[PDB]
Amino acid sequence: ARAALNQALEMKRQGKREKAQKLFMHALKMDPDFVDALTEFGIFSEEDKDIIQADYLYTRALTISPYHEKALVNRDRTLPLVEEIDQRYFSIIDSKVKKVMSSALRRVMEETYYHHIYHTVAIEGNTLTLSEIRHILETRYAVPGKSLEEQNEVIGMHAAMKYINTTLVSRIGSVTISDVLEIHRRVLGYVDPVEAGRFRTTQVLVGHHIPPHPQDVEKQMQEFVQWLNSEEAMNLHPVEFAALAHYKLVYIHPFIDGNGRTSRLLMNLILMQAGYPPITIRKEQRSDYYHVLEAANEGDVRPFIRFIAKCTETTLDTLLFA
Amino acid sequence: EARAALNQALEMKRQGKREKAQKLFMHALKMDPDFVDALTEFGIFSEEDKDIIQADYLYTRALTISPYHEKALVNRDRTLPLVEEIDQRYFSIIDSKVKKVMSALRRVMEETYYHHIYHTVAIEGNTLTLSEIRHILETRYAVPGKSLEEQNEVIGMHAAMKYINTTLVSRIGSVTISDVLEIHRRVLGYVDPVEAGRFRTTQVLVGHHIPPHPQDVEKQMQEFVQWLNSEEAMNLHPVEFAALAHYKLVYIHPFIDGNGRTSRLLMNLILMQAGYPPITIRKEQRSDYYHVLEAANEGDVRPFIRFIAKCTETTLDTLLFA
Ligand SMILES: Nc1ncnc2c1ncn2[C@@H]1O[C@H](COP(=O)(O)CP(=O)(O)OP(=O)(O)O)[C@@H](O)[C@H]1O
Ligand SMILES: Nc1ncnc2c1ncn2[C@@H]1O[C@H](COP(=O)(O)CP(=O)(O)OP(=O)(O)O)[C@@H](O)[C@H]1O
Ligand SMILES: [Mg+2]
Ligand SMILES: [Mg+2]
Repeated sequence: ARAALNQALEMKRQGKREKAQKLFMHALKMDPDFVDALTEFGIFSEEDKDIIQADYLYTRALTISPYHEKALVNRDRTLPLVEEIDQRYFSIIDSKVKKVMSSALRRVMEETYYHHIYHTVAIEGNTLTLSEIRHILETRYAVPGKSLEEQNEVIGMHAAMKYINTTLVSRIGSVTISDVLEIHRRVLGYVDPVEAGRFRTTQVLVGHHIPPHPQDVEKQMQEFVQWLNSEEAMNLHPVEFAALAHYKLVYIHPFIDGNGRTSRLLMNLILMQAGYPPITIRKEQRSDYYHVLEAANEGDVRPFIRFIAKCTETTLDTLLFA
Repeated sequence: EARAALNQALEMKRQGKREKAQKLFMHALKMDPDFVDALTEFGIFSEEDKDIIQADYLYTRALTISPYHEKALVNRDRTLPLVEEIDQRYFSIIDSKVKKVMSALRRVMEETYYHHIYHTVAIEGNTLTLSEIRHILETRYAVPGKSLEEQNEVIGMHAAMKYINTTLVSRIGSVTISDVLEIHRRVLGYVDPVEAGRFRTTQVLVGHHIPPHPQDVEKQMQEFVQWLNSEEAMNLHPVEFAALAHYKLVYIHPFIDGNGRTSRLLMNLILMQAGYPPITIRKEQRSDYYHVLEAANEGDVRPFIRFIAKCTETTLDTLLFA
C-alpha cells in the first residue's frame, strides 16, 4: 500500500507519467482510505489540468481525516474554484436551452423517443435493437426470436412515458408518492404485474449498496417526496435537482425491479417541468453511470451531477444540429 | 305475425309436418318471447319428442310472465318434481365417475393444463394455437407473427392458475374479496396492468346485459363473497355451487376485462376444493355457453347448471379413457 505511493512519487519525479498514474491507482485499489495517496494523486492530477478530479481527492481525504494540513490548504483553494467551474457549465447549458427554446426538429423528436427507450432498456441488459423496438411499438406484433419479457419491458416504458406526458408533466401542484407508484405501475406492469406499482418486501443488494430495509422504505419515500415539494430543492438549478432526485430514488431502491428506469423517468419529469428537453443516458455510458453512482454512495454526489449535466449538454447539442 | 305463427305451428303439428312446426314455434317466440300461449304450446310439443327438460323450462318461463295461467300450472305441477329428480340423478352419475377418478394419467394431466389455457383464451377470441401456447409457456420466447397482447393473455392465465394451485386450493378458511382481486391481478396483469386487480370504474354492456353500476360493484361483491362463505351455498352439490358462483361473478362483471376467465378459474377453485378435476369449456362450446348465460339473465339458471354439469361429465369421461 505505502510501497506503491513511495514508488508512484519517485516515478512522478523527472518523468514516467503513465507509470505513476497506474501506481497511484494501485495504492488506492489497495486502500481507498489512504489520506496520503489521495492528496498526492490530487496534487499530481492538478498538473495534467484536471482540477475537478484533484478537488474530489482532497475532499475524499478530508472526510477520512478532517485536520490533515496538506489536504486542507489544497481544498481551501479548490472548493470555491471548482464551485465556479461547475456554475459556469450550468450557464453554458442554460444558453443552449435558450437556443433550443426557439419539420427537421419534429423528425429528431420522434426518433429520439424510440431512441430513449432503446437506451433505458439496453442499460439494464435488453438485447433488443432500435429497429425491433420501432417495430414492437408500431405493429404491436411480436419480434421473432426474442423473449416476451424483453418486449414487455419496451411496452412498459412506452405506457410510462405516455402517462407522464399526458397526466404528470403539465400538472400543477406537488409531486406525490402515488405519482411514483403510478409510473412504476406502467414501467414493470407487463413484466411483473404482482410487484409493479408496489414497494419492495424483501432486502436486496445493488452492487455493493444495501438499500433501506423494506420496513423503512415507506418512511424514506415520505421524506423524499417532501424534499421534492420543498423549497431548498426548488432553489437548486434544474439539472442539479433532477440528478439529486434520480440519485435519492435509486439509493432508496423502493422496488424489486425498475428502479433505474423509474428514476431516469422521474429525472426527465423534473427537467421537462423546468423547460429542458428529456435526457438519455446511453447503453455505452453504463460503466461510467455505475461508477458515478458508486462515488455518491461513498459520500460525493458531485461527479454524478456533472455526469447528468454532460448528458444534458450532449442532448442539447444533438438538437442544435438542425 | 305473432299469433299467426302459433296458429300455423299448431296446424302443422296436426297429422305431420314436425320440422315445419318446430321452426314456426321458434318464429312465434323470436317475434315475442313473452307469448304465454306459444311457450305452453311449444312445451307440450317438445315433451312429445322426449325432451321433458326443455318443456319444463317453457312452462316455467310462461308462469313467471303469467302466474295463474291454468294450462302452464297443470303441466308445471307435474314437471317441477320430475325435472328435479332428473337433475339429481345426473349429479349422482357425475359422483360415481368422480369416485372412479378418485404415468398414463400424468400425461393427460400435463396436456390438459396447456389445453385449459387454449380454450379459456380462444373462447374470448385468441387466435393462438395449442402448439404456440405450449411453446410460449416452455421457452418464454415470442411466437413469430402473433400480437404481444394475445401471448400476454397466455402468460397471465398461467400466473393465475399457478397462484390458485399454490396459495388458494389447499388453503383453509373463507374465500375473500382480496383472493378474487389477486386472481384478476394475474389474469389481466400482462395485458392491462393499470386495470388488473381493480374494480370497474365505468359502465359496460355484455351482449344485452347491463351489469351493476361501478358505484354498487363493491357492495354486490361483498354480498357475493358472503354467499360463498355462507352455509346455503355450502349445502348445494359441488357442480351447482361452482356454476352459481361463476354465473353470479359474470353477472356483477366487476372488471373491465377478464371476467369470464376469472369466473372460469373461480369455478375450478370451487370444484377442486370439493375433490373434482378442473373443468374446461371448449372454444366450440362458445355459442351454447353465451346462450345459457343469457337464459339465466332472463330468470332461469338451471340450463347453465346443466351446461357446467355436461362439461364436468365430459372432463370425467376423458380422464377415464386410461
Ligand atoms: N452502485 C450503485 N449504487 C446504487 N444504485 C446503483 C448502483 N449501480 C447501479 N444502481 C442503480 O440501480 C439500477 C440497477 O439495479 P437492479 O437491482 O440491478 C435492477 P433494476 O432496478 O430493475 O434497474 P432498471 O430499471 O435499470 O432495470 C441501475 O439502473 C442504477 O440506477
Ligand atoms: N349475456 C351475458 N350476460 C352476462 N355475462 C355474459 C353474457 N354473455 C357472455 N357473458 C360473460 O362475459 C364474458 C365476456 O365479457 P366481455 O365484457 O365481452 C370481455 P371479458 O370479461 O374480457 O371476458 P373474457 O375473460 O372471456 O375475455 C364471457 O366470457 C362470459 O363469461
Ligand atoms: Mg432489471
Ligand atoms: Mg375479450
